[PDB]
Amino acid sequence: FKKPTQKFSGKIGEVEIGTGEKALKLGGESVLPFYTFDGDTGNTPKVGMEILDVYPEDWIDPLKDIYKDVAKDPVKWAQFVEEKYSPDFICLRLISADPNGTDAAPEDCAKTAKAVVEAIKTPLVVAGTGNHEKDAKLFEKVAQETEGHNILLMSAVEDNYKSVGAAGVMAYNDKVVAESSVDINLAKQINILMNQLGIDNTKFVDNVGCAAGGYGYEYVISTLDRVKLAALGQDDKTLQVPIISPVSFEACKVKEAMDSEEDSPQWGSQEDRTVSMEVATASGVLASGTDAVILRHPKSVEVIRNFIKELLG
Amino acid sequence: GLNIFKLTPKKNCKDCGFPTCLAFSMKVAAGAVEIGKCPHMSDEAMEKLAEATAPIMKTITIGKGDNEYKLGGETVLFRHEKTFVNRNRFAVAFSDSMDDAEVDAKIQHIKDVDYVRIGEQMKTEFAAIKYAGNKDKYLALINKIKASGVKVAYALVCEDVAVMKEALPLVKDENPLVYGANKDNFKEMVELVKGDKLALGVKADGLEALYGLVEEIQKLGYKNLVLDPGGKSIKEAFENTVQIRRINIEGQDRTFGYPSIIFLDELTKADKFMEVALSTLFTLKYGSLLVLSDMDYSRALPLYSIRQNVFTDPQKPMTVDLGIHGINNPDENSPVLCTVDFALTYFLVSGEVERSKVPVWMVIPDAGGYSVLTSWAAGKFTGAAIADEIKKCGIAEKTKNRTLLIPGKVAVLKGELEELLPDWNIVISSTEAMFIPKLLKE
Amino acid sequence: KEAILNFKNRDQSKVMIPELKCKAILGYSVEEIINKLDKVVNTQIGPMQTVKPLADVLVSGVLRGAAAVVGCNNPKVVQDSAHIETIKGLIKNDVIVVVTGCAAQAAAKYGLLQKEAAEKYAGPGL
Amino acid sequence: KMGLDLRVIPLGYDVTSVIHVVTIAIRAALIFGGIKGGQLNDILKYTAERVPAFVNAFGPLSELVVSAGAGAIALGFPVLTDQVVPEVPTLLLTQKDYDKMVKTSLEARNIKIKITEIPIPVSFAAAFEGERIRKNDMLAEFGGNKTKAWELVMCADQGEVEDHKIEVIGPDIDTIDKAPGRMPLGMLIKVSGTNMQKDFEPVLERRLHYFLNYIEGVMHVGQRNLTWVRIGKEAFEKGFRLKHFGEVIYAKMLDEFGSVVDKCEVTIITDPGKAEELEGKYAVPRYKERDARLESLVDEKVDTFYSCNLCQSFAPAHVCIVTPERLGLCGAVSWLDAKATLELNPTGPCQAVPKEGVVDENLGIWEKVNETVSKISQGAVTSVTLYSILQDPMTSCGCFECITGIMPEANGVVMVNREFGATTPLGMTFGELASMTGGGVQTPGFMGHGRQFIASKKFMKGEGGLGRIVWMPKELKDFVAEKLNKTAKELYNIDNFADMICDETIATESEEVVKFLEEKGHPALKMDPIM
Ligand code: B12
Ligand code: SF4
Ligand code: SF4
Ligand code: NI
Ligand code: NI
Repeated sequence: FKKPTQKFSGKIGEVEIGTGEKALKLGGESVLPFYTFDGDTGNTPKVGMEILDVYPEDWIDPLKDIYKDVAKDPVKWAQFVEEKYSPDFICLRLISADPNGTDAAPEDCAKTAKAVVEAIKTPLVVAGTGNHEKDAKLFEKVAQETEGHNILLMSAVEDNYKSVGAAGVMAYNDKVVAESSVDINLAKQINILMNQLGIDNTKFVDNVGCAAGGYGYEYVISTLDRVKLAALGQDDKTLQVPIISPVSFEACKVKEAMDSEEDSPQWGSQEDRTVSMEVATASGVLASGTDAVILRHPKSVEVIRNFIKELLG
Repeated sequence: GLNIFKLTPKKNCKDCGFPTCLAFSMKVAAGAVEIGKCPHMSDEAMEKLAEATAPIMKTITIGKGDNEYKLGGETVLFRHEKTFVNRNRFAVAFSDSMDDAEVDAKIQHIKDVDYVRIGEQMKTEFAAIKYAGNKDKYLALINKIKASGVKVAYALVCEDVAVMKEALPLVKDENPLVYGANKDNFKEMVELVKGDKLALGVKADGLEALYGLVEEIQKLGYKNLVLDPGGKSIKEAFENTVQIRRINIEGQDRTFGYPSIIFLDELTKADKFMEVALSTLFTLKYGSLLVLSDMDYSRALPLYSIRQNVFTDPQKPMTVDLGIHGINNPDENSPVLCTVDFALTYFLVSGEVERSKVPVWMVIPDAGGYSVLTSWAAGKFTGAAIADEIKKCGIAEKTKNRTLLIPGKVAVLKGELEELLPDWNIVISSTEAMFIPKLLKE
Repeated sequence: KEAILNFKNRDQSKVMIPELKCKAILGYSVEEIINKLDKVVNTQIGPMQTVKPLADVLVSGVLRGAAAVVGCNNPKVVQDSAHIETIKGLIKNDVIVVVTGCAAQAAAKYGLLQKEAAEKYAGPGL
Repeated sequence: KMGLDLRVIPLGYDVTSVIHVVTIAIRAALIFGGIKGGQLNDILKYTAERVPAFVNAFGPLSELVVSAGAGAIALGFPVLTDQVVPEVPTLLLTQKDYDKMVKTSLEARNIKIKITEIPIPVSFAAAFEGERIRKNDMLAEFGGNKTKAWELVMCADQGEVEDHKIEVIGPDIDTIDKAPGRMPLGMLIKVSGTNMQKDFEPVLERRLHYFLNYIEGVMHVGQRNLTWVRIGKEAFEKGFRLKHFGEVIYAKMLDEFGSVVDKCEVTIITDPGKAEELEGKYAVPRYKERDARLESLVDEKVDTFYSCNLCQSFAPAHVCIVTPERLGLCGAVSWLDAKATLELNPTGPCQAVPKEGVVDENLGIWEKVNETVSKISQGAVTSVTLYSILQDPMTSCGCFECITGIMPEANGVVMVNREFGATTPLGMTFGELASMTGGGVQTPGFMGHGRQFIASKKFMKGEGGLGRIVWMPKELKDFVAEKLNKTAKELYNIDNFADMICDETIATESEEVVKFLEEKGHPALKMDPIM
């Protein structure tokens, strides 16, 4: 037989997040994920851990047992996570600014983000709520306060793409996440809008959507496949940015993960089901072409790191 | 598929069972039906179209009626290109070098882990029985698994032809998988499996040696093969699997056009979470039959959910049947709940409603097989469609309850409905589905 | 009809049409020029439908002047050479040029009757 | 009140202090534009396009002030003054009227101020769409069979429109006897802008239907002189009058269509005489000219088609090419609609496809069309043919209502509709044909399209024309018969071409359809073999 050696004319761009020796690079691959036989994968996929500013009341009991003594303080929580598990990056989700739930002024969340970012050396990803109107002001304040650390701002959706673009990349030299929803054409549109604003492909990453396994997962898989094939096979310049997928945002809120053993006695250990859901979702999206994943349970982080190490090496 | 229509006699005699010659041409073009069903086919064109209709990847059938599974038959490397035809199957590994307690525990796990998710029964499909050195214990294990009552297909993994000759008749009538062909014993294995058209497992070290062995077997005349991509490590196994699939598909090579069997229990050293990760990987990356050390709900739920998602047809997603669905045995007087045709949406909503244990009639309109807002933003989910379906479905079967609940994430639809259903009491309920059980309770 | 019926007498072996044609824009009557000048008129100031924007650019010195290039060809001059050289020199010196007749047709053949010509031949003000 | 938060910054009493706002624009290019120092032309280009600054020079101007203004002009900032100066259009302007200096500057710098709220007492939101108010709730009613009402959006020169000019001619709804009453309603919206053209007039007009429907208490359905509007009594209580129609229309026209609309004037007419006079003078001529333009547009006159990829969310390889004669196969996107979408929404579904590299005009092959199809479909489809069904045909997504399939025994093509659930001569039903045809796959001999493409001049032009149509459901035939007969009469055939086409009532079977066609003298039996 003849070895299959189809070549690609495209290459995913590289985006650097963080400062110092902990700074991580995303992108650079010229082939499909883990296709070390086809060519070179520019950077290894990065795994990050998720923390909240407020106490995680809705998380499962094992996770609240893991962070029983640090979950009150975001700074202590971030320092504990960094000292114990040493992730590639930390995602600080500002859920206290969610208008539907408890509502907070952008100044308080910006102060919390600054306190967290001035206590850790690992790259920090600041994620807002789902509200675009709140997100614009929140990210303006956060980027003003957390200046000089090259943080990543998530969910710069089209409705506020200018504001998060202006307060982020342009003003305070941060990175941004252009977010679309299970569509390759919408990802192209948001990338083109960011490029026309004056923001290069080296200044933002993409979020083509994320879902838990079993809940619209095939749409995410197909979108990842399509954007990867277009960026590499077609040399589509507007899709050549790295992709970040927040897995624990959706995979940890499903019935299979969040049902206690007393709620479903036949299913078994709640912690095992949570870790299994996280690992399955992250593994699938990593295989489909994501560059960074955000995980909640440290066991999931360890399993995914070993998975990446086994596949790449 | 219009090319084969020229080779057809173009006489719509309807002997094939398909209404026209063009209908037969388009049915066999899609690969659903082979070309041999035309009785009047000209012999030269018959052979030509037997070669032309030949699928790039052969489909292997394993098991009997209630355990019949089809492996392979794929045409593209990505599901968005055309589709993914046959879902991968899972095997639980048993070995004769196991304590009876462990065997009983694994059998009980196979029987216990069995559920239904969106109309598909998720359960362990295969028992992979491996030979570990002792004939008597191997036969005893096979008999114990057969007599345990597990409804699974059988995959006998035994490279020893002497042991296989005695082990095969124990499960011969159940159409098993006979794995173990090597570079030296493939003649005897082909002789063993040739009589009953059993699937034969082929293994070799490296891809080139596997290719040579498959060519040697095909020169013997046997094509019912399941390939072992091999690989001493996870990286090498993944490379071998991907290369086999791409050689078959991109290279248009029929030598590798066979399903693959991947022993994840040996690669992961029985690591449960690594098993889940690699099972997802090979679900997305050409793994036809995945063998695992054990099976529990932590493995089953995400893997089966993802497998159900991946192997849906992109053009025709899953849609629940149109009509009135009875939940918690609804009587004459029971609240009416309306929701879209999308299978995931109905799955979640009916899960919330059934857990509420409140008798609630459910009505499904034709929303185009889309979620509430996706269909709404596309305009296919409006108040006119809900009114049309409520009028036509036959809600009159049960009366004396006019409170109708409507998806809360779409609230703009309210104003029309009260005009289109004057007697009905239209309620725009809560957006989140977790609010459903309490709202039904209160 | 006489011209059309003569097509039957065409000898296609004697036909040679050079593949040399040029796009041109024309139709600049005084009314059309005034309509074009209305674009650069601030609505809050006005007036509209006057030559005032042209007078303004001439008075301010953004345009040095306006020159009319007219006339025929003459075998005493290399055909179209003087027309083209005069027009290019004038527009390079920020003199807007209006053309008529055979000079206008020389400009059309050369390619000066194009919007792109502004960035190819004209000076900064023009 | 001066302050940074109050956006009133005093720089200094000396003229040189104006450099302190100049460096703001300069550093905006350095900081936000990412332009390195020394790239003066790039920085000047940035400040001219990106920084919306302008200069208002009041009082006598020294030579130094004028030279500093030349610096502002060098950065692309227009200079406005109340002094007599050698005016330069768009750059140096004199405005003595201090009451118009702000408006002059905003126009000179192309500055638009967003009206955050619509000055109306009644609530305006998208959630109030479709809330039908009954006779009990209703106060006023316009149009329908009760009286005559019409709406029109027309493009006019800037002089004829006045910004935010809302006037009402005739009585208002306050003079109503408090009983539900009838009175004519004429709505006239004049829009002016630099990028506005006549082809965009219908598009905006359609949005009127939504703009009125978002107001609670009023409902608008219908189009042109078929306007049908109802106003509830609760709107009368809250303080709704006819001027708020104009306020809402102006606000939404400037919001949604700010790209092409600079000035908007709304006129509400209630007089029986003036409404009819304006409908005759303005409405009907534009309706007739729009219909004539829709009728007379052909692929030859235009030199740009339009590509749409909206249906790639479920058909990844599908690209729609829209020509004046070939509609978008969903049936809702036209050539004019695609042009309006491209103008109003860049980086959207609709993009321009130049007519370059013509290869076969009879078949409909262009090199540029193939290049654009290859680009948009991400390489899945490389070469397409616009007018042929058998040779490199266009793909179909799944929104189409009609499917055309080839019938070689009849030497023609049959047509099926979505509402037709019975069988066809071809065998497959619509569902099987839909599964075979849609999904963005090039399938020769089958295509999906709308009801309007049937009577087109380019329908199957590569295989002869629409004379190949040999079977069609009776409802579809009755819907299309007039234009199908017109196009067949132009083609080579007697006008009553609909009668020769078979249908499900006569025969649904191969041999029966063939017998009817050959006994009816169908032209498809006298053409060259279709394949
Ligand atoms: C997957 C997806 C797609 C896929 C798959 C859609 C499908 N067939 O399900 C595809 C590509 C087809 C798609 C297309 C479009 N999509 Co889409 N889609 C999504 C996505 C990512 C998830 C939808 C999903 O899987 N929902 C799962 C089901 C279970 O949710 P559900 O039906 O809403 O059910 C919930 C509730 O309604 C409630 N519920 C359900 N029934 C009932 C009944 C009652 C009585 C009650 C009380 C409650 C209730 O229970 C559920 C809560 O668990 C969302 C983003 C998101 N995270 O929500 C965008 C999203 C919904 N899409 C959106 C849009 C607009 C579209 C398009 C119209 C345009 C586009 N490309 O964005 C197209 C239309 C294509 C077409 N022709 O129809 C928007 C909707 C915005 C809006 N407010 O109008 C979103 C939010 C994306 C965005 N850009 O922001 N989409
Ligand atoms: S059996 Fe063969 S010849 Fe007869 S109708 Fe079917 S395809 Fe045509
Ligand atoms: S069918 Fe209509 S909506 Fe779909 S891509 Fe074509 S023009 Fe766009
Ligand atoms: Ni479509
Ligand atoms: Ni379609």
